Amino acid sequence: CVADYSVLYNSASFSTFKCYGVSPTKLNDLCFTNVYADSFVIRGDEVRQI
Amino acid sequence: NLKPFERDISTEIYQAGSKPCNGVEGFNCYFPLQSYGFQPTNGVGYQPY
Repeated sequence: CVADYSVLYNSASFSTFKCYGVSPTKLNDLCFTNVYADSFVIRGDEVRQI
Repeated sequence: NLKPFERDISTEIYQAGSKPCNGVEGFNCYFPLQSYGFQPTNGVGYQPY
């Protein structure tokens, strides 16, 4: 599938958006064999532990 | 990226998204200089050279 990370990242609703292998601007053209989204609920105090 | 032997004193705010940042702070814009936390408890490689 084709992943529009520019629609995703420039949204205002995220209180945290942080990336570790890449600067986020690469995602618009960089390619991968698969992607996993791992999704869950925690306290706002604990978002740092992720 | 800067050219060979260019120097850059600029302190004006960087923009990291499609939306403007006509001000001092934001979610997608930043002050462009960051300090080194040079503590003596740092391991080698994280020490000042």
